[PDB]
Order: sequence, then structure tokens, then C-alpha cells
Amino acid sequence: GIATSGRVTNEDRRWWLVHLECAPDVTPGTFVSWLDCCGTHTTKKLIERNIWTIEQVAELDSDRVDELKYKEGCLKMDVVWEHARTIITPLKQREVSGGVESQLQSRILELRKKRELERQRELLARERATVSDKREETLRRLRE
Amino acid sequence: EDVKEIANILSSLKVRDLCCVDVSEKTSNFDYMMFGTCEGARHIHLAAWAVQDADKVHRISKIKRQQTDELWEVVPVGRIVVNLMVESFREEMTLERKWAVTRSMDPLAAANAPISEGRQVKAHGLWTLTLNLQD
Amino acid sequence: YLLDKSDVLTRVLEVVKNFEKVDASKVTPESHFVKDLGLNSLDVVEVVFAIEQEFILDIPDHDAEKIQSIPDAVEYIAQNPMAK
Amino acid sequence: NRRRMELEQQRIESSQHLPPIEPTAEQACHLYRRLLKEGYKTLVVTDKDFYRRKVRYELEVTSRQTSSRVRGIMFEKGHWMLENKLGGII
Repeated sequence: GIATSGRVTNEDRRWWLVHLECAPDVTPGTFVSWLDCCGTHTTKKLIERNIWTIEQVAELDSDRVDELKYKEGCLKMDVVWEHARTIITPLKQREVSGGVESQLQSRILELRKKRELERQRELLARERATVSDKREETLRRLRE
Repeated sequence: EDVKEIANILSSLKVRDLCCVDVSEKTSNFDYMMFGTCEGARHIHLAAWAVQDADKVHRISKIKRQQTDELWEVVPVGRIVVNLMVESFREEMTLERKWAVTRSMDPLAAANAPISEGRQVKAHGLWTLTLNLQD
Repeated sequence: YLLDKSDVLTRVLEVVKNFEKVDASKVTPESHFVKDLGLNSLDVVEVVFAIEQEFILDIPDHDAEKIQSIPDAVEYIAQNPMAK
Repeated sequence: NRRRMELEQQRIESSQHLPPIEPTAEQACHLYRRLLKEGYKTLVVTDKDFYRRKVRYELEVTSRQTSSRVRGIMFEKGHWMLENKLGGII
């Protein structure tokens, strides 16, 4: 993690995993700047090496990341590396499949199919309430 | 089930015009408010003290009772709140038509067509009110 | 198929007698709805719940609005094929 | 900047007719049949005879001294009662 120093325990591997709900857009094609403690500077030391996505960040051979943190002067380059090295494989299974119980596919259209039916009842409330009145008006224009 | 037992109790002590309203899911906080039209201040105290005992053996939770001041006495069963008003003091206030008219308290209540409709409000008074904006 | 007319005639000519708005001795076999029985516009359905008290089933809406001053409207009870 | 709401509100003049009709006709008699027939199924707890008296009284107190739309508001509320399956009067 960001506030973590030096080594990365086998725990905050979980903290990285638990927090993948609140990052649904993220994918192995996401820009590396989305990575815990991959700030502004370190990115520019990454882009200078043609490294852009989380996916490439998992390819570094423990020597790019080393010559990065120990020669390019980009700091915390180890706590970011272990991050892409952690979520890439649960994100790689987002390239092939989205949600498994999300979807609930027979459900997700029945939610969508009614939202048209629903948001077309207020617009029609502007109509159904008054045209029903126009008749209840014209029903009495004649009775007199 | 429990709300109907209170009616099989009060209706024995000669309470009149007893009306229950499933006020749940609506704007109020209780879920079933009932109303009773007893005549005497004593006749309001009995029905108050009588429903307490039923709230002692089946629903044992009978924390408290009050001493006096039984012109309009109120007895709650927590969320099934029973009002017991005098014969009068009902041609004044709701007895219905505030909870029998209140809409179902649903979402999307974000400043509808000017909310100053209040058929439950305009039933009793006028109550000027100005809708706001960033205006 | 339907009820015998003279049988309800023994009871419909009573239910409206001892009613709420009118005293039974202030009623006649043909006592007008508004005039002789004092009933009013809204109560045109009130006594209907005395007719629906005689014949059980629920009648379509116009029928309940159709009927005239009630002791003149039991004439439709004979016209009523739903006499239960 | 802000005055968009001015652009909005002046655009929500929206004179789709909707004046509550103020029913001065038999339309009132419709519900007073539909009510006492839709209530007669439900009045388990509350009294069946107290409930008629109040629908009467509400069909004079609202007819006697109210406005036009607020009578087309009340009458519309009569419609929305059994549409809400009742006024929660159980």
C-alpha cells in the first residue's frame, strides 16, 4: 500500500484484492498511474521505458523495477510492482469474462426492460393525468 | 396478527369508532396507528390500562404506565401506537385522512409539481409555503 | 334461473322501510328516493348496499347507477336475471 | 452560470392543461360506490359503519367550503385511494 514502507506483507495482498469491487472499469489496459503509490514522478520514469499498462507492469524482471528504484531514483517502485503483480490475474479474468453472478443475465434485462416502462410513466403522467381530465371536463360541458 | 388482537381487546370495553391504519411504509414512524373514541376520562384510562396487560403476558414488554392527564391519553405498543381520544377532539384533528391520504412515501420525491397540494393539509387549514430553488 | 318476484317483494318492501334516513312508518310501497325517503344524490348507492344485501352478487356499475327511486327500481329486480 | 434554472423554470411553464376538474357531476357518485365496495372487502379491524360516515362527511366538508382544483384534488385522491389498494385503512 501507499502508507506501507519497504516490504509488502502477504496480508495487504488482500487489501488490494478486497478493493476490486470499487474498481470495475480497471483492466490490464488501465494506465499505470492507477496503481497504489504510483504517483506523478514514478510514472514519468515508467513511460520513459515504454511501460504504460498494469499488464506490462507485471512483466518487469525484478531488474527493471530494481534499476528503476535504485538507479532512476523513482521511489516506492517495489510497493507498486507487487500491486500489478497482485491484481493482474483477477483482472486478466476480466478481459475474458465480466461478472459471474452479475448477471444474473435473465435479470439484468428485466431491470433494463422496465426502466423504459417506468421512466415513460412520468412523461405520460404529464399526459395521462390531464387528458383524463380533459374528458372529465368535456363530460360535463355537455350535461348543462 | 398482533394488531388485530388489540382490536379484539378494546372492542370489548365498549370503545367506539375504532379505526386502524397500516401507516407503515408511509411517512410516519410507527407502522400501525390505531384510534379509539372513548367517552369518559376514566373510559380512556381503562382502555389505556387494559391494553397494557395484554402487553404484559403475550408481548411481555410492559415497561411503564403513566399516572394521570387522560383527556387525550396515548398508549404505544412500540410501533402499534394506540390513540384513545374523547368523543370530541376528533372533529378537530385527523382520526384518518392524514394517514388515509398520505401517499406511499416512495422515492423520487425530489420537489414534484408544486408539493402544495396537501389534500391531507388543505383538509384542515391552508399553510402557505414557498418552494425553493437556487433562485 | 332467477328468483320469484313476489318473494323479494316481501323483503325489499321492508329493508328500505326500517332504514337509517327514514322512519319505517314514514315509508310507503312506492316512496320516492329523494322526496318521500329523504335520500340524496350520494346515497343512490347507499340503499344499493341494501339491494346487494338482498341479492348477493356484485352488479356492473351502470346497473347500480341505472336504478331509479328505489321502490320504483325493484321493478328492475324482476328485470334482474342475477337474482340469487 | 447559474441562471440556467431561469432557462429551466421559464421552460417549465408547461401548460399541459391539468386543472383539477372540480367534479360537479355524478363522478362523485362513482367512487362512493367503488369505495364502499372496495372497502367492504377489507374492513377487518376498523369499523365498517364508521368508515361510511367519514366518506360521507368528506363528501360534504370538501364540497361545501373548498376551491375548484382542491375538489378535483380530493376527488383525484379518492381515485388514488383504492388505487393504493386503500388509504391503508385496515
